[PDB]
Amino acid sequence: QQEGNYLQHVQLDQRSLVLNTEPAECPVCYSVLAPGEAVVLRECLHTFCRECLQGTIRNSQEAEVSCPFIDNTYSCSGKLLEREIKALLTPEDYQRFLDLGISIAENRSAFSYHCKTPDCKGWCFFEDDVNEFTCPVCFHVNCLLCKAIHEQMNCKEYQEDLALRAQNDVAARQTTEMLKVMLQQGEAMRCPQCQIVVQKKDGADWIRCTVCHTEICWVTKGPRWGPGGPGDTSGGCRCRVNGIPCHPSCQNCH
Amino acid sequence: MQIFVKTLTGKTITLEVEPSDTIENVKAKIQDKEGIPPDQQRLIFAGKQLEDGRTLSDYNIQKESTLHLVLRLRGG
Amino acid sequence: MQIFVKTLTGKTITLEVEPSDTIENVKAKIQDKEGIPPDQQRLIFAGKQLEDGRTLSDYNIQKESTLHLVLRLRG
Amino acid sequence: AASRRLMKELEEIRKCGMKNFRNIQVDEANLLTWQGLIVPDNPPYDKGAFRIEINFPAEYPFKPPKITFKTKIYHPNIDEKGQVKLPVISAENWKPATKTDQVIQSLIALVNDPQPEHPLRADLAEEYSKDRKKFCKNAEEFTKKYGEKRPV
Ligand SMILES: [Zn+2]
Ligand SMILES: [Zn+2]
Ligand SMILES: [Zn+2]
Ligand SMILES: [Zn+2]
Ligand SMILES: [Zn+2]
Ligand SMILES: [Zn+2]
Ligand SMILES: [Zn+2]
Repeated sequence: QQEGNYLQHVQLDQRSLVLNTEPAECPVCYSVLAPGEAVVLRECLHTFCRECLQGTIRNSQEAEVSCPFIDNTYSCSGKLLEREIKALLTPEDYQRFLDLGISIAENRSAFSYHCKTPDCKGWCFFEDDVNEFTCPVCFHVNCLLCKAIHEQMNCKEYQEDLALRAQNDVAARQTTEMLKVMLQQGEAMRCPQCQIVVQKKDGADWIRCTVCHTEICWVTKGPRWGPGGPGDTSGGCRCRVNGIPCHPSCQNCH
Repeated sequence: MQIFVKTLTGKTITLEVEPSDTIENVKAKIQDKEGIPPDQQRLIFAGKQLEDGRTLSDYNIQKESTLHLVLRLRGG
Repeated sequence: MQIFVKTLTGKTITLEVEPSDTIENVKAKIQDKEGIPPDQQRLIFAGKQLEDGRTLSDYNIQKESTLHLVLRLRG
Repeated sequence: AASRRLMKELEEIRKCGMKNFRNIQVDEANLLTWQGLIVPDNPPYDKGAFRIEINFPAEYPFKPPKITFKTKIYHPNIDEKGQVKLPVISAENWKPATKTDQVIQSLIALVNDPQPEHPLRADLAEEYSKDRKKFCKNAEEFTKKYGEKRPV
């Protein structure tokens, strides 16, 4: 008999969404659910509903949707499987979840060049002697030396054309001067990894870049950690090391 | 009308908008194409931070103009 | 087990693998089904660059998961 | 979605009670803003209450709400601007299953026993770590001087 009881779990591996056998309450929306109306995660055996799992994937900017369960004692560390995430989202919402993980990995890497074609999602990795990149999405020859697409003209001509095009672009010079002023005055900084311009609103003295998940020490104006991420004290500001704060004004940068 | 929005390092977006579109709507369109929530967005055009409530015509934002996106991250 | 490999072009391949299969083995299957040499391949799962030597079980890559293929151009 | 859960949360909060969170000023106009009164139990905060304002986001409960202290307190985890660094409601530790009463009791536990490992005032954290006596005395004086009054 037990050879068939243990056999019923290979059966659950067939379908993606393992539904609930007995009725259970969803601990996020408090809605009574019948067998077949609730979804049970596989890596933690927690039961939720239709929408609440869909909302957790939406309002999550991490490439790994964590299980949304916590009670009086412990906090669940289970993850949602892609088979469960795909079977919960629409093809449009699922493709956005896949593009989030690609964006995080692209900006985390210091050798990622994106296509300069507007709205294009094509990118690649480069070495140090590569000079061209034929984008596989729009078939446009991205030049890597001057870091822009210039077809039917050489680099010397594109540089000349860019100068003439920018010599009388007052709006471009204005927003450039604003950025330069914002960095000098310490109102904003470029994220030390993905180089995006970020500004700290309220809080203490540390921020996590929502583009590449790099932790930034606001006071020292640089990476909080080394190349190893959170915990790595081989680089960064090395705050609280031997009790010394990273800067006399720092109060909390993790 | 079409405008350009420079977000991530090297990525350029194109948004379909109208001069009557408010700054909140433009930030929402960026979210649909980038997932960045509007509360973490601040837009800069020609050296001025676009304030919520105003429209693109209020800042004389015409066609094929390029906006710049900076991220306002909340500390902890 | 079967997994998916999405290339930025939009094409999705299905590979029959096992949790003990190394990343080098998966890149070899990608070469056998696409002609892309493994040294010019980079696989990404859940925002992490898959390193050679490790296995799919090391990254918790289960069946019907979607990896992403990006090109590493040699100078 | 946020209005549906927050409605049901206040129903049970007023059904049982907390004995440590009184004056539950919840205007039904804007359900995304609550006002409450924390009443600590252990010293150096047992001689006064604290007015707090909790703001719930539009994406609640999929995004964390945040609490600001109206009554200023001499606490290493609470700056003089009213902010409190609570790990339960941080953008990275937040979990949609976290209930409002759990947040309230976690903040009350943080007040009852501060934790100088994630402080907002580094000097007060160092004083709490080293000289507990002088920190407790200063906190009692601050609670008597600028703190509220405990409702019975
Ligand atoms: Zn639910
Ligand atoms: Zn769980
Ligand atoms: Zn392209
Ligand atoms: Zn060139
Ligand atoms: Zn970054
Ligand atoms: Zn630091
Ligand atoms: Zn520091």
